[PDB]
Amino acid sequence: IDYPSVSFNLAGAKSTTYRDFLKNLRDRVATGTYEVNGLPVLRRESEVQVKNRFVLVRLTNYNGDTVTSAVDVTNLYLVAFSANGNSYFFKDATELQKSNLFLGTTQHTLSFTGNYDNLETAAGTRRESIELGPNPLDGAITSLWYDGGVARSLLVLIQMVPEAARFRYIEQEVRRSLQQLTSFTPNALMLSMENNWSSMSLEVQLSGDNVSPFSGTVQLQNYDHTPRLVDNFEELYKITGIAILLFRCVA
Amino acid sequence: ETCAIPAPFTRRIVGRDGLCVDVRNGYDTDGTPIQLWPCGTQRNQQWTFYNDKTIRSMGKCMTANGLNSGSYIMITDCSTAAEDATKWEVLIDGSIINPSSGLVMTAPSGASRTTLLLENNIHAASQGWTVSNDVQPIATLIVGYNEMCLQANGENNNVWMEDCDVTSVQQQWALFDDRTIRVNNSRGLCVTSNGYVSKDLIVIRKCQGLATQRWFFNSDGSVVNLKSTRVMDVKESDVSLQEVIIFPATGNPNQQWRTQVPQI
Ligand SMILES: *[C@@H]1O[C@H](CO)[C@@H](O[C@@H]2O[C@H](CO)[C@@H](O[C@@H]3O[C@H](CO[C@@H]4O[C@H](CO)[C@@H](O)[C@H](O)[C@@H]4O)[C@@H](O)[C@H](O[C@H]4O[C@H](CO)[C@@H](O)[C@H](O)[C@@H]4O)[C@@H]3O)[C@H](O)[C@H]2NC(C)=O)[C@H](O)[C@H]1NC(C)=O
Ligand SMILES: OC[C@H]1O[C@@H](O)[C@H](O)[C@@H](O)[C@H]1O
Repeated sequence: IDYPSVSFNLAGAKSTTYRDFLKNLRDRVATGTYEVNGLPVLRRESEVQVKNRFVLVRLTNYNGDTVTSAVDVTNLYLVAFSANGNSYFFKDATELQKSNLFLGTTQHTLSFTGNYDNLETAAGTRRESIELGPNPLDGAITSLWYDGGVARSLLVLIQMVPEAARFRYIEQEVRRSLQQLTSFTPNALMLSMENNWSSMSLEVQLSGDNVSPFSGTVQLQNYDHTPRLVDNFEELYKITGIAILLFRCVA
Repeated sequence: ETCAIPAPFTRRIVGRDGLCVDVRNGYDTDGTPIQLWPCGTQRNQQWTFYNDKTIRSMGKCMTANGLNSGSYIMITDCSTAAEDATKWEVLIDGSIINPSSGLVMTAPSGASRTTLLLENNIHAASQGWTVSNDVQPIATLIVGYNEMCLQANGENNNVWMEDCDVTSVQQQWALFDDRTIRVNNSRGLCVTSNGYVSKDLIVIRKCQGLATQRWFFNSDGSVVNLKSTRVMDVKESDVSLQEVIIFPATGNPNQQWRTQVPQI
């Protein structure tokens, strides 16, 4: 099947271009959606016709290498990637994926799943110690293009794309990383919002459109690693800058 | 499927100048007025929000003495109170309103002891409230347009856009719970608009809970002036120290703002 695409070329890429990229990305997946408090809720699984379930992302490294990843429109998750004729899927890969993605490419099943913990263990390192930014991204593509260190490399892609699309806070960090070509490791807060996306999605939906307070509180980490709990939307937003919501409730 | 009904939760009410809403002298007796007071632990400062759209402290419902502009707020028995003077709504814009009358909770002044009342919704900053257990203001960096930051300069009466420097004290803002934005190390100064018309400049005035100082951080990335529905815009024309003004929403980048919390 032919799925829409969103590409980002590192070669001569500015912070603005990146911003535009994360923009087209959100539009593509936030299609056919009712939103809460201004934030769209990814279509339920039982609503997205296969023809519009996956969106293809095209990332090219400085030397021209292009790696394509298919993201599930229902959860904004990265489900598989292909490069130079070959394609790869995680162990949990559902027939739907293989059956409709990268047809015409030698497909491969991986020895692991796409969990932040699974990826972490398979990689042999924890997100906290991995560098993100222009170079890490470029060097991440090459690695995947040559089917090597796929795990640790996926962690760079994931945080620099799906996560960015999710949290505008991350979008910023990354944006700044390009603007002055440096590198950074995720801080306690960043990873904190990454692991609680679902909870946030829950809290926000429960209260319903406009209602400010949360019935429960979200646990987030401060820079010092000190526990922090947001109990109201504005707080959650102002801190994370969340952009997309994951369907959990129905209100 | 279908949002589960939440259980009654307890939180405090932070409003104007950071003061908390608490029942006078902690008297649980029917009729006791509602007022402002520094945020502490005192049980009477705690409010439980039930699904019946009613908020109550020490068991008594928060009731609107009257349903017209000027009527004061106080506590009383829910079973005998009026089924409308006990119903409240908490909106993200920071608006606590009474469905029936349409009047919103108000704080005439920021002086503790001030009795809260029901008033006509004019979106002033005196009608800006935030209910949460975290009673502190979020200190942050206000990044925008060209990766530059909102910087208060000189005699804290002007705000220009300059290259972001986290350590620059003049680039640190405190997102108060009363919906006003103030200078971190000068929380008496609020980011203020010179008017409610397009192109109206944006400077730094004394905090008085005016409609010109009430801001709402919309999830779309924009910051709006509830009263004028106008948003913060960065004058592109400027080479350096580009100024900010209020301009009708357009969607353009210079109307995008990201609150990067430096501390939380
Ligand atoms: C945003 O704006 C707010 C408002 O000003 C700032 O918050 C204040 O920050 C300052 C700066 O850190 C805080 O002062 C610190 O106070 C420490 C404690 O001093 C008191 O000691 C007496 C003892 O007699 C007690 O009675 C008091 O209760 C206090 O505890 C003071 O020690 C500290 O210095 C530090 O120096 C070194 C560390 O480098 C240590 O050796 C030392 O022990 C101490 O840690 C500071 O002077 C002040 O408390 C804050 N006030 C409020 C209301 O928050 C934010 O800092 C601003 N945001 C940013 C990002 O800057
Ligand atoms: O202004 C009257 C004050 O009376 C005290 O007894 C009470 O603890 C304060 O919170 C405040 O209500």
